[PDB]
Amino acid sequence: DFAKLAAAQGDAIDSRYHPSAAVRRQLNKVFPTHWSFLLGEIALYSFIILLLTGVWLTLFFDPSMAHVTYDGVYQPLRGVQMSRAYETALDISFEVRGGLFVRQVHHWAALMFAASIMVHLARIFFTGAFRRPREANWVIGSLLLILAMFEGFFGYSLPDDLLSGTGIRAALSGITMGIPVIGTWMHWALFGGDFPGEILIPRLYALHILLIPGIILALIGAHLALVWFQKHTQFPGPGRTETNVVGVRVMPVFAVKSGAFFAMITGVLGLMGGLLTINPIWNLGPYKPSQVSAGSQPDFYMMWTDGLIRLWPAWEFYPFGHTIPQGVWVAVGMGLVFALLIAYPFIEKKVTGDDAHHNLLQRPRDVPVRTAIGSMAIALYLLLTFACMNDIIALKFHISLNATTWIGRIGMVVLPAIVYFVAYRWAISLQRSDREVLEHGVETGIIKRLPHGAYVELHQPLGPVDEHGHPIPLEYAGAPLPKRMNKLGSGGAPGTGSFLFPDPAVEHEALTEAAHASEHKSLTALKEHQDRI
Amino acid sequence: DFAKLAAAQGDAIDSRYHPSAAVRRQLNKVFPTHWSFLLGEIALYSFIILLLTGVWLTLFFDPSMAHVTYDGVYQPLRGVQMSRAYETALDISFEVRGGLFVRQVHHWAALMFAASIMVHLARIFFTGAFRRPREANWVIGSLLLILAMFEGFFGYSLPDDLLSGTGIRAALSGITMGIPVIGTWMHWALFGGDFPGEILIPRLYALHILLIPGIILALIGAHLALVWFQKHTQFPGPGRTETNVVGVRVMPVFAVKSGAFFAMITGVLGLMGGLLTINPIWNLGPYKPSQVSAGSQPDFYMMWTDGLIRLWPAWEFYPFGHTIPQGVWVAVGMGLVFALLIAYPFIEKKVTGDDAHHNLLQRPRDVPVRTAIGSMAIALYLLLTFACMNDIIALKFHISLNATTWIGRIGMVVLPAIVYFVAYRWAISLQRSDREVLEHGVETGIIKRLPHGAYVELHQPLGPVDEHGHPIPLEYAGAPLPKRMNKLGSGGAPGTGSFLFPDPAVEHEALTEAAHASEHKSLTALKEHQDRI
Ligand code: HEM
Ligand code: HEM
Ligand code: HEM
Ligand code: HEM
Ligand SMILES: CCCCCCCCCCCCCC(=O)O[C@H](COC(=O)CCCCCCCCCCC)COP(=O)(O)O
Ligand SMILES: CCCCCCCCCCCCCC(=O)O[C@H](COC(=O)CCCCCCCCCCC)COP(=O)(O)O
Repeated sequence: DFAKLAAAQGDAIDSRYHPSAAVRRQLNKVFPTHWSFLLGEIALYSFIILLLTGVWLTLFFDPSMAHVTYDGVYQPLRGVQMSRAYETALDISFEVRGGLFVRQVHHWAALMFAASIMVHLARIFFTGAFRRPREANWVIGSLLLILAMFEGFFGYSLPDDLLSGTGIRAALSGITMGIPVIGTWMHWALFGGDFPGEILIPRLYALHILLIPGIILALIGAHLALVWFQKHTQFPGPGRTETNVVGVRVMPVFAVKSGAFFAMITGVLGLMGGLLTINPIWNLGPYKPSQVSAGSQPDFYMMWTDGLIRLWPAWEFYPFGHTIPQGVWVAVGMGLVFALLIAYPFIEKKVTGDDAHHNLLQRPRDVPVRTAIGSMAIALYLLLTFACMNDIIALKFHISLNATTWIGRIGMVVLPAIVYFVAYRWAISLQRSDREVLEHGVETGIIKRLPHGAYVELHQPLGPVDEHGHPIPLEYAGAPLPKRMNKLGSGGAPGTGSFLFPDPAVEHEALTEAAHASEHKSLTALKEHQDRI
Repeated sequence: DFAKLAAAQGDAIDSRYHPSAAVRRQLNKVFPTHWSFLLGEIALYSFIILLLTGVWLTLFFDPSMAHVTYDGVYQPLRGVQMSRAYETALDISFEVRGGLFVRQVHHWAALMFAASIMVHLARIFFTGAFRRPREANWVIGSLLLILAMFEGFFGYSLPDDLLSGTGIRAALSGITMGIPVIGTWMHWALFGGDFPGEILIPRLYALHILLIPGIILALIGAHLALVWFQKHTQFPGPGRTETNVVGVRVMPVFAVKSGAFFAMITGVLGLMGGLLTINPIWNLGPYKPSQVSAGSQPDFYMMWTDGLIRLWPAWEFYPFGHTIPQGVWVAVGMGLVFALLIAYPFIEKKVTGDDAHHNLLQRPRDVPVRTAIGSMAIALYLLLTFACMNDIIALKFHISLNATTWIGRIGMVVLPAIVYFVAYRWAISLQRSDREVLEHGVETGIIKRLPHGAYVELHQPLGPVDEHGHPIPLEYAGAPLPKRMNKLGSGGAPGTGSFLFPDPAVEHEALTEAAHASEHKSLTALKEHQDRI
């Protein structure tokens, strides 16, 4: 029996560790099923894939700056002087079976990690999920985003190719040395001297494979533990209160959904690693300070910083025989941005005065000022990101490069103001669209002509009606309102069968009746539970 | 101020995370205070010091096998060809302020880590702490010891000096390639080809700073969590049962003792790091296959394996045009040893038939067969360890090297048998020594001549006496028995004061009376708890 072996192992485990009650508490934990609550899972799974592929990569990578002569299989670089880091990155992609695939899956997983962190942050901010008791966990997430940005930056610097080395010389070396008083000291502590030196790539490698990922893993553990023991927020809806969680238990539904989502995310990243080239370093050549190429963009999650460098004017100060160069603005700006991101929940509770416990989320339309502010911030982020690509955009879309930088310069002031105003009005406009349905019911789209010639649209009330037949106006409850009759079931269902052949009508009748009975029973269950609380 | 701040922060934490009950459960957890229960945390603290100093070391180490010419300050190696790994190990010890100290603290901490694991294992085995419900946690510890051995080996292989490279060529390369059918394939998977190659040191570096220490950290977490939630064993004693834990709560006594022990272990390892040279690699030179030195010992925790290689005879087989060389025996032997170590609790429950829950420890004298077996195993371990140093012993202690080989060969069979017999008889002899005190009381050492000329020693009974005055024989309770009258308080106390000047007599009287009252109250509390249960 497999049942007998399961019972025997269960009894052995329970007699040795008595975990029954704690395990059962974990099995009975309820998670809300909203689609947007799966956004953090994407970041977690990307991080796991990054760990697996990165461990595979460390078995082959030599991060040395020692200069060598290539002598590998890639003929266009035979005899070319390069570092050991560049040569072993080439050896991974040409001399190890599956190395190019693993490398591309790694770097795509890094892109998906950063992108899903950004999207998940947008959900947290716009729904108000950062509010108490949960602002520490917003802070932890903010730190996670900064660490992911710098981890990804250090990662693609490791191969010591021309493009990434150009990025290192300008950002890591150029901005650092420009910091007032202690800029050159920080530069010579980090590089061991002047750029490029001989220690940089081994040090970045140590930061990238162990130190930063260890901090990230610890912070992700704290983050998930806080979510787990603070009990995920939920949207307003039928039966949902400030004191309960509506959804599904872990066992089995949420566990199955999480595992299947992990498998599908892995599949997407594997398809991208196979089917799309990313960072083909053999085309770039080894890093040489005398060479450069057009189009020196960083990975996208760094582009905004680069975009800021491109847009800020050549404003410098020369006090008492010293120099404060342009880059000092960018560094300061970066700090300001990060400081505003970490501090946002406390800023908002100071401004709004709202310091209440919150477990029910806000729909973004219902908090028009915060939605406008977040839209303004996303507009600025997109403008800086595209300013970083201004040279590519100039080449491909026939815009003067000088024009692109002036468009970015005026835009970083003008576009966020326009976006703020539009987003504010749009949010209030959605509120009014909800009020219309609450007052009049759902517009069905059916127009009829009355005998005297009036044209009226048929409405479907969402609640009770009066003697005249008009609906009683309903109160907004923070939850979405239906606006299409088909979304209320008006379309029915086609005959059941395969796509090409119907099955017997008795089967169709039984199945349809069972489906309607089940739907009614679930609605009644939520309604009665709502009624008694 | 400082109290209102603590209350405010406590309320802020409790309103957001409601941790009061779980935290209080952690504060009230009771740990037994036995000195030998501190052996595991020496290993934990050594591991923590290893992590800190190792992170410091990765900021400077380049693990490349790329050959360069030494350009540093150490004049006796100027112009000498070496790997980048040997280069940067020299740069750490001469060109980074504090680098030699950090490196020596790292290596001493590794030695203390291995030695602590060994001594703690000896406690676990001899006291029976591995018995159910704790078999798994013995297995986890066994894996931890194997991983620590190989982690330390890889760590001292990283600098690529002559001594450690000689160790790599013989053990990692020679034994591996000797393996039947799959030997040479394993060698070429590990080295990327023939020894030495170009990938070995970067790969070992990746294993050493991230992969193996990550597995060790996960296993240590599981280990400590199992101890924490399975509730540490204890020795038999007054008030101790199979169902309770006697000792001190975490807050504050156990926390203070743990922190102070951590500080003292750190102090010892810091004194060793800057008072005793360990591994001065500049004296050894870079690794070259044409060179070797007398005295090729590994670190001590590997010596037994090396000792086995030295002692096993040149027995080889040559079946059908193939070769099974001598080293295969050693490989098999190692596996056997590890398999016997991991499997011991299940072996002993199969042999003894004892499958009961156990929370009370056994005194090693009371389990004479297991004590004899463990003594036999320690004798074999010491013989193999000293066989590894047989050449040093031959030079320093004037023994023929051939004679040391044969002493190790014969002693490998004879010494464990002698040690088993002696340890068995010695354990039973201690049992009889306990029985003597149980029937007759404590020999006080005072001899008295009776009027008719008899000589009698005065005894101190440990329980009630007869009308004749002889003690009633007491029953052994698995706990130690006093054997010195001074350990029962017969010596009194000197007299209160500084070392040179007495305190006022009234102070001395009050202090002595309070001390006696407190001791009596403590004894009475334990006694009445024992009487109740
Ligand atoms: C490595 C990056 C991150 C990972 C892997 C991650 C992962 C997750 C996951 C899985 C959840 C729970 C499921 C969900 O709501 O989506 C979650 C919740 C949360 N995350 Fe993140 N997160 C990251 C970064 C961030 C960031 C950038 C923020 C915001 C600054 C943030 C704030 C939160 C908050 C407040 C919650 C709880 C929300 C709630 O209950 O509804 N996290 N995170
Ligand atoms: C936050 C998680 C991580 C991110 C975002 C990340 C990102 C990156 C990026 C962008 C690169 C350059 C990729 C290129 O080849 O095209 C890279 C390279 C590399 N990463 Fe990671 N990485 C992460 C974690 C890890 C981890 C944990 C390891 C771990 C052991 C690792 C090992 C490597 C190695 C060896 C390389 C160099 C190999 C090569 O470039 O191809 N990475 N990483
Ligand atoms: C990295 C190596 C190890 C570390 C850091 C470690 C640490 C510790 C610590 C702190 C304890 C609790 C305190 C104590 O009794 O000393 C403990 C308990 C334990 N260890 Fe270890 N240990 C290691 C290896 C081992 C080994 C090699 C074994 C045996 C094969 C083992 C088996 C146990 C068992 C059975 C306990 C619980 C004993 C009891 O309750 O009395 N551990 N370990
Ligand atoms: C179980 C833990 C560890 C043990 C037993 C151990 C052991 C050793 C030993 C014996 C050495 C040779 C030291 C010497 O130069 O004389 C070494 C080198 C080294 N270890 Fe560790 N180690 C451990 C953990 C770590 C960790 C976690 C790191 C990384 C953070 C690390 C980083 C290094 C580095 C970079 C070297 C080479 C530099 C050098 O030799 O000086 N170690 N290790
Ligand atoms: C994880 C390794 C082993 C997994 C098997 C354990 C789960 C099945 C055992 C119990 C279910 C069947 C009924 C039964 O045997 O009842 C009992 C066994 O279960 C228990 O009482 C304790 C189980 C708790 C351990 C579970 C921890 C983690 C398991 C989750 C794995 C997904 C025995 O039935 P009986 O005594 O005959 O009435
Ligand atoms: C760890 C950061 C902050 C540490 C401060 C928290 C501990 C002190 C607060 C409570 C003790 C004093 C009495 C008091 O204020 O009573 C109350 C505060 O304590 C609580 O009720 C909750 C405390 C639980 C949090 C502790 C978790 C970790 C702390 C351990 C740190 C070693 C407030 O008293 P009151 O409401 O005025 O009756």
